[PDB]
Amino acid sequence: AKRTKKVGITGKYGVRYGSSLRRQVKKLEIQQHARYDCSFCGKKTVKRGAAGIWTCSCCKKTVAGGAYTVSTAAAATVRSTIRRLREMVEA
Amino acid sequence: AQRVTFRRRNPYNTRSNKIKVVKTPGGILRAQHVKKLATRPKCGDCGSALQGISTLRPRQYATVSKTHKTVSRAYGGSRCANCVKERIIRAFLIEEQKIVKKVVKEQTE
Amino acid sequence: AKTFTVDVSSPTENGVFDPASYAKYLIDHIKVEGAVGNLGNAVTVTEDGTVVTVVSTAKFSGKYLKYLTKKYLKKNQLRDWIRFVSTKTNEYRLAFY
Amino acid sequence: AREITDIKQFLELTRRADVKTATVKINKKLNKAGKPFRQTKFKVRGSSSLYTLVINDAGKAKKLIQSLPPTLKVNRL
Amino acid sequence: RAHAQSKREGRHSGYGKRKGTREARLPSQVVWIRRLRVLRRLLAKYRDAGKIDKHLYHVLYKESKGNAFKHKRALVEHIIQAKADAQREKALNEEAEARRLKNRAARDRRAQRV
RNA sequence: UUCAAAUGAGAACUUUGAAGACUGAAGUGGGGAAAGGUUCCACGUCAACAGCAGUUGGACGUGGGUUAGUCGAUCCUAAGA
RNA sequence: AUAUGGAUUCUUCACGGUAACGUAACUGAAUGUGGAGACGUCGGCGCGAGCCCUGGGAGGAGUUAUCUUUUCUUCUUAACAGCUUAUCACCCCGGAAUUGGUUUAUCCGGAGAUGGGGUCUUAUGGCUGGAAGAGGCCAGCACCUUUGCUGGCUCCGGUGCGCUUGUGACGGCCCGUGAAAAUCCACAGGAAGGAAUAGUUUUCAUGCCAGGUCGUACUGAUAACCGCAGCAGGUCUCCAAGGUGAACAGCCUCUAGUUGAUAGAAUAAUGUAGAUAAGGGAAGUCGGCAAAAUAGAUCCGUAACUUCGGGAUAAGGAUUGGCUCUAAGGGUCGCGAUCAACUUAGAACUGGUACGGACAAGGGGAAUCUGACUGUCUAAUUAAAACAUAGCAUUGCGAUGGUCAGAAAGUGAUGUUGACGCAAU
Ligand SMILES: [K+]
Ligand SMILES: [Mg+2]
Ligand SMILES: [Mg+2]
Ligand SMILES: [Mg+2]
Ligand SMILES: [Mg+2]
Ligand SMILES: [Mg+2]
Ligand SMILES: [Mg+2]
Ligand SMILES: [Mg+2]
Ligand SMILES: [Mg+2]
Ligand SMILES: [Mg+2]
Ligand SMILES: [Mg+2]
Ligand SMILES: [Mg+2]
Ligand SMILES: [Mg+2]
Ligand SMILES: [Mg+2]
Ligand SMILES: [Mg+2]
Ligand SMILES: [Mg+2]
Ligand SMILES: [Mg+2]
Ligand SMILES: [Mg+2]
Ligand SMILES: [Mg+2]
Ligand SMILES: [Mg+2]
Ligand SMILES: [Mg+2]
Ligand SMILES: [Mg+2]
Ligand SMILES: [Mg+2]
Ligand SMILES: [Mg+2]
Ligand SMILES: [Mg+2]
Ligand SMILES: [Mg+2]
Ligand SMILES: [Mg+2]
Ligand SMILES: [Mg+2]
Ligand SMILES: [Mg+2]
Ligand SMILES: [Mg+2]
Ligand SMILES: [Mg+2]
Ligand SMILES: [Mg+2]
Ligand SMILES: [Mg+2]
Ligand SMILES: [Mg+2]
Ligand SMILES: [Zn+2]
Ligand SMILES: [Zn+2]
Repeated sequence: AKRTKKVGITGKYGVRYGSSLRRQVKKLEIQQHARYDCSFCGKKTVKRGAAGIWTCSCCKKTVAGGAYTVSTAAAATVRSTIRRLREMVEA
Repeated sequence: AQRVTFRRRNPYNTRSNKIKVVKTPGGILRAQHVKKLATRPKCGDCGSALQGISTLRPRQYATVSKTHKTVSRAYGGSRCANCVKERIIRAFLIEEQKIVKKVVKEQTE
Repeated sequence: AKTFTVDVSSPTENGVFDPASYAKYLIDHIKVEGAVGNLGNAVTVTEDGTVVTVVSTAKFSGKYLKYLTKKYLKKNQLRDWIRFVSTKTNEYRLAFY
Repeated sequence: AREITDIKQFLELTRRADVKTATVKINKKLNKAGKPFRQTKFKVRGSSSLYTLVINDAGKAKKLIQSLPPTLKVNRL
Repeated sequence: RAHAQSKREGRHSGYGKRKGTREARLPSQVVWIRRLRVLRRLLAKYRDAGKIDKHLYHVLYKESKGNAFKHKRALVEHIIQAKADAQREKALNEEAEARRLKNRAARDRRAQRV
């Protein structure tokens, strides 16, 4: 059965701190506790250690990432920018 | 029931003051201080516990024969079997690729 | 089958004891399967004048025998002069003093 | 304390020439059938260890008692 | 000891003799662990003895992880009912097959002998 | 709290016995750390001290007592000096 | 320090296993690398130990008008050693969808599952040695002493959401990810040293010697410490039995300890502490201050409002003892046999309608002001609306810097820092 309508994981906080702050926290807690696809072994086994460290329970590979998600949009954009600059440099 | 006392002057429940209640041939309950448990030696490549290696406190390894501390293989009680095998395969394949790269460089010039 | 012997010679020869009544009390009061009196082919109490023998196939113990003997001595005001004492395993006697 | 089961090796132990004392202990055990067999423990005092040989046969025990060297301080009981 | 024997017989257990909650007296998690463990061990026993196959075992394993089974008796009657249903449906299959083939044999004989 | 005995010049208070109670194992139990420093124990012993008492005492007088390769310190480094 | 034995070597520095790895050994300098030391907290689950509970038996004791195969009590096994013993982990075979395995907790598998067969760590347990000769419990004796004997028995089980504790595999949490070093081992490497009327090996066994110095008594607190004292104050920690009960609550008890607080006699007023009270029910009072009422558990039922999480035990009802029964909920072995513990539900009967019978244990509701909340402070007259807080915003600063130290410095904090930072509001 669905136990809460909207609070989800932030039902641990009860009525405290304000609904907006609980919602903002909820989004990033879901992100930081999710399992992500490992780019090395292809399994959905990447979980966060401390903020910015994302380790695969299978293949034991750890990658530096965002505080609450494996890859920030800024990092993806930087990866694309560096790829473009490198391709221009090498060709 | 019989109650026990610490046998050392340390009265605090620290990591080095752990006790077990044992019954003696006198029929009485007595605390016996227990040493901290040993940690298994671990692979230097993957961190897993090394198979076939005795697990002792650090200085106890000076009091046991070589057989308890090693495994008859290329990295013994240092690296696990799978990590050693990966080292073998990587070394061989990378050396072969080095030869291939050298000849490709020589034949592309 | 287990055998339990009780040497009553000392109180008998000192005079204040009766082995026949002790054996009769044992037969009357030994319980079998909770019920008293049905020592049917499982418990035999026999008398020799100096040694009372109890041979048992049912549940029976030296502790139970001592319990019954102490009960008999208390009923007959015989304690403070007669002690039920084990000399060897399942061989007891009535020490008189 | 160490237990030994080889009779020849126990004899070598009694002859080790650092062993100066032994003790022959008699037990009254039951080997799971209720009859009281007689066990014999021969304990030779080595310098670092006490070696015990257990024989459950009184015949072999008497044979070894005879076979002990006459310089050993046998210490019956 | 006398009070313990009385409690074993079922006395001194009414609502006026209870002061902790039902969970405090016996955790529902403990009850659930006991029940799920007996169900899992019965399913393993049946699969290993061949009374059920591994596919029905997997279905029943998921169902037993779900509540879906009040006790070992409920699981056993469910398995018996499933096996009896399979028996009845296979019997009907065989009966229909036999009737079809026999009618077709009669028809073929009539045709080829006309 | 009580009864009796013993000791004593002297006993509500000492000792032994009996009885009645309590702490009720998060103790009024058994050990320790800091601190104290002999208070520990025995013998003798009551002027002072124990806000009554005292033959008793953590008192007074005189003595006895603390045994380690393995328990600690000692060694290591911590914040720091 | 050392000499034998063992091992090793004519293929000099061992063999066996496909492998995981095994072993009594089985060369190994510099140098390098790795491991151990070495690490949070909480939650459930598994296992162990000790304790608790309990059956049979072998003793001792208690009760015995009556009853009670009964009540109490002893029945124990150290460090160390050998063999053996795990979860996890790993190896070989094999190739998996009808996806399977599987935990209480949903993870795992073509990056090789399930399955079959193996390897390993030895927490831990078992057996044996230690070691019954010890300790325990008894009996029969002798007894002007030291006191001495003489014997017997010290056995075999069961149970668990039990308590305490150790541990394992996990899982939750973090803008928190939860010491260091001494020290010990291993590996890589291959310097060097190495055999045949013989060389090699004190990581195998046995053997020899030594281990200094200081502390060590006792209390550890309603009398050994501090508080002017033999002060109702304060002062860190370990062990922890039975019953009731959710319970380390309260109440009673076992082991152990204590019975110490100046006493005796009376029972006026006024007190201090504890209680009760007809009828009324806050009229008392600044004010319901104080007290009372409520209270456990089971079942029913639960409003406004709301940040949808709560409010909530809202409110408001009912029931509860004892006894005799009924039903359901398990293990193991081959439907049957056997073994085992509590929890739940129901029914009849029963009584001065009592029954969470002592103990223990919410009063509730409608609103306003105020501070969001948890938290913090005036030790010794103020606990609050004060402070803090998360959130919001502003400010400075790119290191030859901001802010702030220092008498000065070839001096410092932030800073093991770098704007998602530091500093100031
Ligand atoms: K090994
Ligand atoms: Mg090994
Ligand atoms: Mg509970
Ligand atoms: Mg639950
Ligand atoms: Mg007295
Ligand atoms: Mg009290
Ligand atoms: Mg009491
Ligand atoms: Mg004294
Ligand atoms: Mg005075
Ligand atoms: Mg005086
Ligand atoms: Mg005098
Ligand atoms: Mg003195
Ligand atoms: Mg030490
Ligand atoms: Mg060899
Ligand atoms: Mg497998
Ligand atoms: Mg604890
Ligand atoms: Mg001491
Ligand atoms: Mg002390
Ligand atoms: Mg104390
Ligand atoms: Mg003082
Ligand atoms: Mg209970
Ligand atoms: Mg009134
Ligand atoms: Mg009234
Ligand atoms: Mg009214
Ligand atoms: Mg008024
Ligand atoms: Mg008025
Ligand atoms: Mg007014
Ligand atoms: Mg009030
Ligand atoms: Mg209510
Ligand atoms: Mg309300
Ligand atoms: Mg506030
Ligand atoms: Mg104040
Ligand atoms: Mg105040
Ligand atoms: Mg404020
Ligand atoms: Zn991966
Ligand atoms: Zn590895």
